[PDB]
Amino acid sequence: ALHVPKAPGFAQMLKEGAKHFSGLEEAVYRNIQACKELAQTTRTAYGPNGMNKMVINHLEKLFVTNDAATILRELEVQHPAAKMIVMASHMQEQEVGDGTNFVLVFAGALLELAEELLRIGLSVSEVIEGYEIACRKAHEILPNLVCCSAKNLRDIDEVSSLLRTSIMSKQYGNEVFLAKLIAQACVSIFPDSGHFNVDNIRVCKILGSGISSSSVLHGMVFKKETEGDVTSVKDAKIAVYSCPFDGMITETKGTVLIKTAEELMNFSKGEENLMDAQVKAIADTGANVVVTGGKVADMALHYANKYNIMLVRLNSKWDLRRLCKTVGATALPRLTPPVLEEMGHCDSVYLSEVGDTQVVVFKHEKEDGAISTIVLRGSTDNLMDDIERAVDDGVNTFKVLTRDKRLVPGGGATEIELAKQITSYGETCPGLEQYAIKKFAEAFEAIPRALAENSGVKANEVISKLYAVHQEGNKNVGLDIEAEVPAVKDMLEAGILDTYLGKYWAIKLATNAAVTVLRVDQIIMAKPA
Amino acid sequence: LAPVNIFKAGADEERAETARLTSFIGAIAIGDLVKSTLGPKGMD
Amino acid sequence: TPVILLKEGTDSSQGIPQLVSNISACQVIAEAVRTTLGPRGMDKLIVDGRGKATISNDGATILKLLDVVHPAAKTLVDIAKSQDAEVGDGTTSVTLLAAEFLKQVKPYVEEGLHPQIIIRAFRTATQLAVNKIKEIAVTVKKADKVEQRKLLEKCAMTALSSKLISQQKAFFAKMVVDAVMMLDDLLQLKMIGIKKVQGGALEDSQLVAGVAFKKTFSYAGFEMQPKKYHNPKIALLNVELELKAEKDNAEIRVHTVEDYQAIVDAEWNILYDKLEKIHHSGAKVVLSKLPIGDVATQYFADRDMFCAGRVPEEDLKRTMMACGGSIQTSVNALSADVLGRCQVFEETQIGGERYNFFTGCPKAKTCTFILRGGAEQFMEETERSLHDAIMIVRRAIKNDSVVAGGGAIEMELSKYLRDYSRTIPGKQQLLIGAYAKALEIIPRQLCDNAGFDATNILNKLRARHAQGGTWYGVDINNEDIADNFEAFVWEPAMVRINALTAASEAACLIVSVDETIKNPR
Amino acid sequence: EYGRPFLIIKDQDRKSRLMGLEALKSHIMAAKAVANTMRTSLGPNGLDKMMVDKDGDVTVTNDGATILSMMDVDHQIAKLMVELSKSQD
Ligand SMILES: Nc1ncnc2c1ncn2[C@@H]1O[C@H](COP(=O)(O)OP(=O)(O)O)[C@@H](O)[C@H]1O
Ligand SMILES: Nc1ncnc2c1ncn2[C@@H]1O[C@H](COP(=O)(O)OP(=O)(O)O)[C@@H](O)[C@H]1O
Ligand SMILES: Nc1ncnc2c1ncn2[C@@H]1O[C@H](COP(=O)(O)OP(=O)(O)O)[C@@H](O)[C@H]1O
Ligand SMILES: [Mg+2]
Ligand SMILES: [Mg+2]
Repeated sequence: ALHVPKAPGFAQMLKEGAKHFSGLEEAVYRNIQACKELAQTTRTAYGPNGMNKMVINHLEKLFVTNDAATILRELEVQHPAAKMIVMASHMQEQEVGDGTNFVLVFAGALLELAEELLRIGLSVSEVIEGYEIACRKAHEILPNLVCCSAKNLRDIDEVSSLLRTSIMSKQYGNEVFLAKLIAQACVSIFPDSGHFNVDNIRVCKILGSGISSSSVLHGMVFKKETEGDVTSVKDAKIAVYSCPFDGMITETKGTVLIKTAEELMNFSKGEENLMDAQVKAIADTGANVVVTGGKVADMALHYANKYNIMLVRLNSKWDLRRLCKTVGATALPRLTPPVLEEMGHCDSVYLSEVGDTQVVVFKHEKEDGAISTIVLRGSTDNLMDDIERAVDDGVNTFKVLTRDKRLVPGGGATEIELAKQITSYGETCPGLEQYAIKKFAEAFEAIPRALAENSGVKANEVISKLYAVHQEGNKNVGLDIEAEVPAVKDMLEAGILDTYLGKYWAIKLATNAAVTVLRVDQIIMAKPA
Repeated sequence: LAPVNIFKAGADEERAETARLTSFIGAIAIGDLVKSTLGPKGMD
Repeated sequence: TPVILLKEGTDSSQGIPQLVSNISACQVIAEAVRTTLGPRGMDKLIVDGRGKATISNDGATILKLLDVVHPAAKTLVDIAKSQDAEVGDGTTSVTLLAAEFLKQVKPYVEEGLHPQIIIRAFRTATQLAVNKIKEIAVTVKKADKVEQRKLLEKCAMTALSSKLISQQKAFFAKMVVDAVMMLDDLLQLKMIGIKKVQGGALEDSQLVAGVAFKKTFSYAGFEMQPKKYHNPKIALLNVELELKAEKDNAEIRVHTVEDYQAIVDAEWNILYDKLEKIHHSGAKVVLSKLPIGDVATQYFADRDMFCAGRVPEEDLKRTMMACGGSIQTSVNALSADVLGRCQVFEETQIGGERYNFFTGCPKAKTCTFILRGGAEQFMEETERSLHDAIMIVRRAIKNDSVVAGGGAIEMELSKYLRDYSRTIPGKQQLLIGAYAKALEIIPRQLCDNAGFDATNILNKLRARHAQGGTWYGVDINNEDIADNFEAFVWEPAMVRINALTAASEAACLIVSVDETIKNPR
Repeated sequence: EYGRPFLIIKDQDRKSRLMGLEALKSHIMAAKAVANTMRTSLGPNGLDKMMVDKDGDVTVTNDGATILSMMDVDHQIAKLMVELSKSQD
């Protein structure tokens, strides 16, 4: 036979191994397929009835979770459009911390709906303008649906009831206990000023009994061992040092030079006396426990044991700062007896054992303190990691509630209302953007559809009933999970709420990602290396 | 030999008859090699 | 097709088939340790890549030695490790229970049933079972100082029944109880020494209330000093006693031969000053973590005193805790209160080795085991068996609630759950019934290992437990059933409380997985 | 569901196993072989063994412990008998 040689010009001047895609048929319709498949991959982990997923990364490490961001991070994607969707999801996670699956579902639905408009004749620009107009209208509509704003962020029961939902979406059954624990931990460290740092909540995992044996502690725990003979203090005055607990030396090279024998016989005695004097000077101020960030010497340990001083060595360069914040002391860069202002105070300092683990505990009775710790007990590291992720989401929800006080109903009610109102608006717009607006409105049913499919009912009946009940003026009606027959329930009475800011940012980022994917026309790829 | 192996690959064992045969053959060969150099009229 | 989503080499599997595959793999994992349960259970031999062999009857050890790489199977290893770390006994029962749960709920999963219903039923059943166990446990508020010892002895003897040292359980239980009651309030495990010396018979194993450790390296002259003291004083040091440079940072610059000679004499003067400071305190035994030189050894031997160097840190700490001194880094303040005291010190020949014994201290807070045997793995398995009793005794000292063994508690829980299930309607009834049926794998496995007719014995046990005999289990020697509470087959309630929670948590986690994705390399 | 060959143990296809009475019989055969080798060196009329080292060195001996120490074996039961002899010694 014969061959089709090549086309003159760029097709001949292209490098070997490179790829050049152009046109609607070779670029847009393939990007839409890639994004749709990526969305379908994680569709099944959405809602309270979502199923866990097991992923092994390239280092043979095992992950079990239903968090969309973790799944996307552990997967490795080779397609640029899915890469941009992934970056949109990661940006949403960084900005708010919850709603990383809503972004994927919305973007996939928007693209798969724009495909048929492109098929029936509309160009990319008319789709883009319609999407932008619809997004602005949705952002304008959203505030009117706000209901049941937060009242007191220093009431334990109200905080637990506000944080229940975001935990219940991942741990179905343990949500009450987890909400109680996280509410206690968050209310403990919340200052008078609005400033609430997420980093001030620490999580410690100990293998052992079941999840129900988890606890919260007003202080700090370290998985270390006491370096001295003393093991417990009942009213602790703490000194903190950043330098090693040893006699210092010159930065420049030094050498002990001796020309007689008396110096040789006296050097070590003088050194030992100097160290003893320094240690006793430190001990005279009343310090019970000395914390150091570096090496300890044998002679220093001997004298510390002689004078009944508890010696703890912790070494992260950040745990030291956290301990300083917890107790109220300032790290000293030189070995000198501290002044009272530099001296920390903690009630109890001791060494304990939990489930084959030696820990050192600094504990207060104060309900406020500066930071707090959550001790998790589980039978599997994967389970403990999943509970840690749930705790992180709860903390992020509390911080978002601190930033903004407004809530909106959940379980599909907000999406159904937005879709109905956007359809009503887009009915009255003359032109070729009404099709894009109607498609944008229709894309909102994907969330209740996914919830119904995961629950195991008929999504069409659920959506029809939601529309029928919303036509009468009931704006707080959403999907019911408990019933085996498709049904609806009032969400405001049931307490299924979610934050306004999260929905705002999710819609914004999803729309931006979708239009950015739609704007690309032709693709040039170099050969992989 | 038993069907079960009680040795590493390359290890060897010789029992009564074979051991006696090998030892006697070696000793007699050593003696016969040096017999020729005995006496006032031995050779080099 | 032109550009693919994920990297080539990715493997994915979803739906009912992969769940069924996970259930199947858990069955193999449970079959790996099935025949090591009960007083008539055997043990296994594992050979690694380097040819080193391990003979074991411990479920956690066997599972660790197996090289399991199945993601669903790894959970059964994890729960066994968790149980071993938490209570120290019951590593096989939890794996068997988890596998039984999964096998029992397999067909309902195959029928298309939603896994969350199964998870809810499991959680309800686990809570009910734990509550019932806590209700029916047996405790004595103010029993005695001597009725607090028979309980521990019975618990230890029950814990030692299925191990290699089963014949000498009455001999070993007394020693483990003594070792635990001679131990502080924190009950630290490092305060108990275990030594293994080849030769001799098992009945030659001994417990020394004091300390004993192996002979260390010695220089010339060590044979010229005495080897038995009655009322000595012991100095514990962290100082190096030999002729050496003062500091590696040092340097000596000198002009005259007289000063040279003085410099030479100064080092001997320093060393002899330290030695005389040690000598004048009255100490007769000297122990150090740092090398003891030949000059120091000959100095001590010329004055009838004993010296030992390079003593391990753990042994020195145990010696200090037994005698009542303190480690000294400086010999300039050797007072009486820093010197240890013992009622006799000796050096003895044990099975080809030389050992130093400090015995007679009444204020001791530690003890040491000397274990004899015929092989390295023999002694290793003996130590593994002793650890199981030690942990059980510690937990029993903490809380003193016990229940009868041999399957009585499992039969009672199964009867309770079966009675409860008839009250509720729907698929919850079927799932709770399956959970209740899954609990009687333990008596069945006991009878299977012993070589009985398991079906008839199970029928008799069920018939007895319903007529009204809460504590009725299988009798291995009598081929029949018997009241296990009057036969002194006891165990703390924690072992079953922790086993149920651990097994239920692993069953729920495996069921709630939808698909598995593997990344390249 | 088609439970096709699924991988549980690392290097699954190159490891072996033995269960039941067959393992016990193999152990008994190995022990019998070792004992029958050691039988003839018992008593005032017993004979002795010649052992050749890895480097070609020769040792003529009657001591059971030394013979079993100088023999190199693969069978774990044989190694157990060697350790038993060494412990007695
Ligand atoms: N009890 C409930 N009933 C109905 N819907 C719920 C309930 N709890 C949470 N949801 C819904 O689950 C949806 C998604 O939450 P989730 O599955 O955690 O993924 P993400 O929050 O990352 O989007 C939310 O929109 C919320 O409305
Ligand atoms: N004397 C005995 N008579 C009957 N059953 C016993 C006896 N001793 C122990 N058992 C049973 O053996 C089981 C313990 O199994 P074992 O192999 O020792 O390790 P594990 O405790 O990890 O299962 C317990 O369930 C107990 O009921
Ligand atoms: N003169 C003798 N008469 C009878 N029996 C003997 C005599 N000498 C040794 N034996 C027996 O030979 C047996 C084996 O001893 P030996 O061959 O020296 O090796 P081992 O002592 O290591 O078994 C001993 O049990 C001993 O009773
Ligand atoms: Mg969420
Ligand atoms: Mg056991």
